Amino acid sequence: PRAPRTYSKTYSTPKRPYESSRLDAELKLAGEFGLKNKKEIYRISFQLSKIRRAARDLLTRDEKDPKRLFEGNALIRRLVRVGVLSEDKKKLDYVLALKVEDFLERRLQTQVYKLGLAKSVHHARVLITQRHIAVGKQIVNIPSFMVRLDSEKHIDFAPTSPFGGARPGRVARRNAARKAEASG
Amino acid sequence: SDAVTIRTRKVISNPLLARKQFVVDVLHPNRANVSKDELREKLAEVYKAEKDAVSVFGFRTQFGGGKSVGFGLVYNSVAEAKKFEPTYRLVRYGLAEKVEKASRQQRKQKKNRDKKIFGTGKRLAKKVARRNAD
Amino acid sequence: GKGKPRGLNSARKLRVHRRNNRWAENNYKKRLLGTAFKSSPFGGSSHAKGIVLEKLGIESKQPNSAIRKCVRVQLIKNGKKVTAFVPNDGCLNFVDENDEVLLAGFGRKGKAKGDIPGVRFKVVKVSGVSLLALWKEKKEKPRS
Amino acid sequence: HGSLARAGKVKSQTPKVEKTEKPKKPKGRAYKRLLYTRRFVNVTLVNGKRRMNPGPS
RNA sequence: GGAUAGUGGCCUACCAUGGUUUCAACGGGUAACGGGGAAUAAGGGUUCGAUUCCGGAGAGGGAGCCUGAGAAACGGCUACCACAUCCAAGGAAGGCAGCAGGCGCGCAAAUUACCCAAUCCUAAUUCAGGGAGGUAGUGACAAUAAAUAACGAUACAGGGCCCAUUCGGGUCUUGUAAUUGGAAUGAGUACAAUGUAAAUACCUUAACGAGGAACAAUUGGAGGGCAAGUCUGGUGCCAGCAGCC
Repeated sequence: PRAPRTYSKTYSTPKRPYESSRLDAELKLAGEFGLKNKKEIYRISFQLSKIRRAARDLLTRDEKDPKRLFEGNALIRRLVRVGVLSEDKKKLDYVLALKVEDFLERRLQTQVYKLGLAKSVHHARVLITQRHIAVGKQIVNIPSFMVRLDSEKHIDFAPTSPFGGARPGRVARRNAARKAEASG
Repeated sequence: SDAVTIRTRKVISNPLLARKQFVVDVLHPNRANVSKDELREKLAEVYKAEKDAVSVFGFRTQFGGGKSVGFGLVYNSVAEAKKFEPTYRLVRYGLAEKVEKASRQQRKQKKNRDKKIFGTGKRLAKKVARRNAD
Repeated sequence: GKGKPRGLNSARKLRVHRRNNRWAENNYKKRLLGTAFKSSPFGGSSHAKGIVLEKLGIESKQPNSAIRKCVRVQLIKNGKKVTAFVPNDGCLNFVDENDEVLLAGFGRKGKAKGDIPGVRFKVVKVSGVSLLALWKEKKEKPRS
Repeated sequence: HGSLARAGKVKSQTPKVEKTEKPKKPKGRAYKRLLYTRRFVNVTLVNGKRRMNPGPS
């Protein structure tokens, strides 16, 4: 048969199903970052734990180790590029000390609200879902685009959509036809 | 054909099949999708070779519209194109006429019947008819 | 001290001793002897089909009181008799008799669940329709 | 008393009460928004213990 | 010495009495093909591996062979056992643990579809063939991203702020609305284009396609563990719940 296509999970559930503190914190994050489920928080926690485990197993290696050096530079540079790591500190201590809130605030869904195209994080959510958003010259409808500070300047509305011009809209066209009827 | 700007990338000219291959990208904003015949005729009038010596296939559209990328082939002459190009692509371009056959199941059943039959079978069929009649 | 040998060449002793002592574990012994396939009523399976035979009003344990009925069932693949509990309020009217019922465990890995004595299984389906569906009126069993 | 009968006694004796028609509930991200405002920004009743199901006093 | 393509008790003829074993031989069981590997693991471990690769074995159970470089071959032959097919009763043929499909068995597992266009394979061989394989159908086995609304006057609930014209205005604004609004899209329909041997699929788009009685999210719970009701009606150790109490 064909080769097996590999797939993997991207999230992990909490060990204790009903912890008041954890539930309150996760609901706070969901409300103040406009997330549909707690699966998003679980996913970001999963990636954060993965990179923290990588950083910890790096630190356990002695200094001037080629593996520790190379992997530290790779991980730190990737985190800096995405923007969850500081742009001036390659100490890797922050690599052992990132935060789920940092990852969430780096996600695109809040990036639209930050750059001021949304007026509300849930307006941003529906905007990206309805694809009135372009990361570059390409239209994205993924709330968790995880921008890299190189498209931060390039986030804008989609030219092939309203709020960007050249496109009235589905109900705007109906209203234009109604106004044509009314004007005669 | 307004700002269609069909353009080419990674051009390789191989005389081994007497042609050149390339990746052809069409930036067609305010356009659903440009058809294969339009792409091939514009590629022809751009490369100054011939209309039926050029070939286009693939052409996946970028998400959200705006651009399409596919693989393009142009040939040294229509004869070599008709020689090297696949039959299905020729039939799609209309340069070739598709052969008409039955279903694969019917073809295999026919092959099994005629492998049951040994030899030409005309004398056997005549003998069977004669014996059935009298 | 500490019992167990601490020799650097005593690993055969250690492995054999662990092998011997592991037979004291309930789950290890069951898995290694295959008691599921040989003497468990379901034969190691999570579910089993069966046929309803009669009416068993099991009386609850203490301090409790509930005596209506539980289905005696003959398993199809085994022919073994098994008492099963009808798991809801008034759901005894869907399991009347001579019906085909799917049976699941109670949840204690082979033990009676609560105040019900001697019942280790429950019914989930009658003639291919879920007890939950029949109870919540979402389906009705096919009599014709 | 001999109760090996009367299965569904209270299931029958219960008076059938139709579910009162209510407006639809927001689904998904809107539900999470509703929870956010109802638990963290609302000060309507957070005096004693921030209870979530207030019995009518 | 025979045989083998070869070595060898592989087998014969003569001789010796050796060989293995508590460091577990021999025997028995395995609901045992082995490994790469999988799940879970602070470390150390536990359990699983029929199954996408590699290596074995098998073609209903043995057995024996022909051809061939290569088979003890089974979509090759022969015979016995079991099963089973067609007759005009004389005789003939048969092995789906290949692909679909049927029965049976069951807790348990798809369509009697299209194609050699791709990856490769075979042949005298660019050219034919290939249920290998690919494509499509079924498919909540798992896995990825993610619809279910987003923004506004006023009737009502109040977390930050201003004159000594002390229940007077509200520059900045948090939430339902029973008196509401020139607004955004997908889901679904589509002559279209593209993908595909040619099309339903996706990606792109004519046009159509929302206002809450509708395009309506369930599944489990609300004593504890484990947040979430000493709110109402019914029952009254009954019915039932309850993984444990």
